[PDB]
Amino acid sequence: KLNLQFF
Amino acid sequence: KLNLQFF
Amino acid sequence: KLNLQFF
Amino acid sequence: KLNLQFF
Amino acid sequence: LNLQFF
Amino acid sequence: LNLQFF
Amino acid sequence: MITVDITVNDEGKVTDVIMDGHADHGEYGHDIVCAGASAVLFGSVNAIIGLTSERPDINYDDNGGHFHIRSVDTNNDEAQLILQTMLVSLQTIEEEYNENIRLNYK
Amino acid sequence: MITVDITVNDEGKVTDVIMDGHAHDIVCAGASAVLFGSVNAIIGLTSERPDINYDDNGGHFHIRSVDTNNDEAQLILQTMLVSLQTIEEEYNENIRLNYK
Amino acid sequence: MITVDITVNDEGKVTDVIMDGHADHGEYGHDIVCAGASAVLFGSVNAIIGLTSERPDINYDDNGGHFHIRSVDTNNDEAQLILQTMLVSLQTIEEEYNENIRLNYK
Amino acid sequence: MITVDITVNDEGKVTDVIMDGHAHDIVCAGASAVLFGSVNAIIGLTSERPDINYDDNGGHFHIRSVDTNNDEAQLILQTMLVSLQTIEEEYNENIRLNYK
Amino acid sequence: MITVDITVNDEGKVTDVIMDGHADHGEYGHDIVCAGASAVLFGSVNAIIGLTSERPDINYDDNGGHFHIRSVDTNNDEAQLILQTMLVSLQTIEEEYNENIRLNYK
Amino acid sequence: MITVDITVNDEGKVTDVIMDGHADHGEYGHDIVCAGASAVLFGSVNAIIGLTSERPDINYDDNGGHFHIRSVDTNNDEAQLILQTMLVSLQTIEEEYNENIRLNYK
Ligand SMILES: [Ca+2]
Ligand SMILES: [Ca+2]
Ligand SMILES: [Ca+2]
Ligand SMILES: [Ca+2]
Ligand SMILES: [Ca+2]
Ligand SMILES: [Ca+2]
Ligand SMILES: [Ca+2]
Ligand SMILES: [Ca+2]
Ligand SMILES: [Ca+2]
Ligand SMILES: [Ca+2]
Ligand SMILES: [Ca+2]
Ligand SMILES: [Ca+2]
Ligand SMILES: [Ca+2]
Ligand SMILES: [Ca+2]
Ligand SMILES: [Ca+2]
Ligand SMILES: [Ca+2]
Repeated sequence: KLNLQFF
Repeated sequence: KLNLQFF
Repeated sequence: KLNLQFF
Repeated sequence: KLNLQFF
Repeated sequence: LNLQFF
Repeated sequence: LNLQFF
Repeated sequence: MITVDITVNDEGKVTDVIMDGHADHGEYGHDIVCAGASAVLFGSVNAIIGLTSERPDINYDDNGGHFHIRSVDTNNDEAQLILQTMLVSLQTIEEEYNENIRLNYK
Repeated sequence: MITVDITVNDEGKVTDVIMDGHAHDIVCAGASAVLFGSVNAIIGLTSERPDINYDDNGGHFHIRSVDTNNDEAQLILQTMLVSLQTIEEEYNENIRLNYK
Repeated sequence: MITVDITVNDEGKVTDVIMDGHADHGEYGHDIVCAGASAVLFGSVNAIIGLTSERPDINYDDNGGHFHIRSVDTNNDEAQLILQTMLVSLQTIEEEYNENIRLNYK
Repeated sequence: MITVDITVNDEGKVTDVIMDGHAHDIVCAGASAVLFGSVNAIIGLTSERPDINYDDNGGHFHIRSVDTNNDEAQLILQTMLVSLQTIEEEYNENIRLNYK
Repeated sequence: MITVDITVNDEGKVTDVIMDGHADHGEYGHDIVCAGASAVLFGSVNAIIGLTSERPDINYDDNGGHFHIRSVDTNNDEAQLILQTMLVSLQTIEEEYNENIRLNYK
Repeated sequence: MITVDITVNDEGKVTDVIMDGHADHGEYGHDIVCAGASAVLFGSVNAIIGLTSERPDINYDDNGGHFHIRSVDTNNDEAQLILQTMLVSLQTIEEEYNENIRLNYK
């Protein structure tokens, strides 16, 4: 749902 | 010169 | 309808 | 690499 | 520098 | 003219 | 000088053409370039209406020297072909009467 | 929707404003008063005589600048557009501003 | 570097935001700037969906480093306020991490 | 509608192409083959390795140029866009090309 | 009038500043918008060279009111913040001396 | 690379041509894209001055590969057709010598 290391 | 419902 | 000296 | 209905 | 160039 | 300017 | 300001979108469709000004080549009743541009303009609009299903939004100044065409259906091929035809026709005039009509894009 | 087409040249002058379309309509009154007043202002307060064309029937008005280096006429065009922009901000659906 | 390319129309509405690239500030699991931008991005989209009636067209790369938001209803004030909030938030990051995130307009 | 967003920089290089949306659909096949083939061509025929991102589900593909001064990769992007433009000309309603 | 032609690329960097013309505020030796703009431009270039690694490509007309600055390393943050500062300064002159200097972007 | 930066205004006139850099095709005294572009530019300027009423504002760097042409009378058709001819010529070089000269409009 949320990835905190997506970017 | 003016007409207030021109637009 | 058409004016030939319009422009 | 290709899929012909990708768009 | 040239202060009057412009 | 200067033919090698560019 | 008659100004022709032509808007083209990024697909090359003509969304707006505004024609403004007077040719200034002759005096009223005898100006060629005026007649030329007038016939092409009025006929092209007539053609769009009478030959296609596009109904453009049209505005003009009774007193003359000002006409505005705005396309509604940019996806009407026929109305667009007619607009490029009109364009190349006023273009044709501009080539020989540079000083009296100018076409300006976007 | 009223469409406002604004042309700015290479030197940052407004050469052209075209207003077209229609918004007891208060967005209309708003844009009408701003347009007509600004034109009045340009002619009554500056040197500039813009070339003006409009349709008798409404929904169409076109201003072309003659002296694009008249700062005052320019400041008044900028203020006109600030004002129409001010209305657009609360009536997003009824005006479109477009730069060319 | 994360690139943020933001399209604004001529009324100042945000039609598209594309975020691409990886921050490169840390290694995967420990990159601050990444976490910063990730939290702001994902939360803002969540906020648009959960707090407004706008349903943007959303696409992203599973593998990460690529997200695209496109507005449907540009006349939704709430979704736009949320987009400017997100923008000023990634802006806030950029101010201190110039080298890791760049915002690019139009 | 498939939207094709093309970015050209100050030096006339294509930096970005984004294709998004959807057109037994033959406009789709047309645009798909042109896109995938052109990318194949850039990587198999030039030095350039573009940065590529796409959605697993379709309707979304994004090419970013790395070496914008690779003439060959550029010529192939120009030819890709000529080709999508060629389809657009007969299927006006199903593709939009947009320059930024 | 001094013209200031500024080029900002797609990444928000200033690639090009061309300044051309004379202020025409006073006559040569006592023009103040001239001195203002001259000090800002020469000083900022001095600052770029003395304070950064960047060596811009510079062309000016020996004695003619034409100076052209072109960035080499557009990714040098310091040279960039110096150019932004220069333009903020010339902008600050323009605000009060509109008729003597004009800044035009892209 | 020689850069050719061309400015065309809203009326389709060329206001500005800046040519900067060296072709770098050969070394100085035997570069052929250089000679090509040099002959075209100097000749076209000579032609403007010798064949029209127009006196463009000219700045060049004594010995540095920077020449800047700026139109004064943008309504001089002859000076314009001369500039269009110049650019058609430099364009004709670019077509075969892509890596030595680049023309960029506006
Ligand atoms: Ca028919
Ligand atoms: Ca109308
Ligand atoms: Ca313009
Ligand atoms: Ca007054
Ligand atoms: Ca008029
Ligand atoms: Ca609006
Ligand atoms: Ca626009
Ligand atoms: Ca709410
Ligand atoms: Ca999508
Ligand atoms: Ca660009
Ligand atoms: Ca090869
Ligand atoms: Ca990427
Ligand atoms: Ca289309
Ligand atoms: Ca566009
Ligand atoms: Ca140089
Ligand atoms: Ca000069």
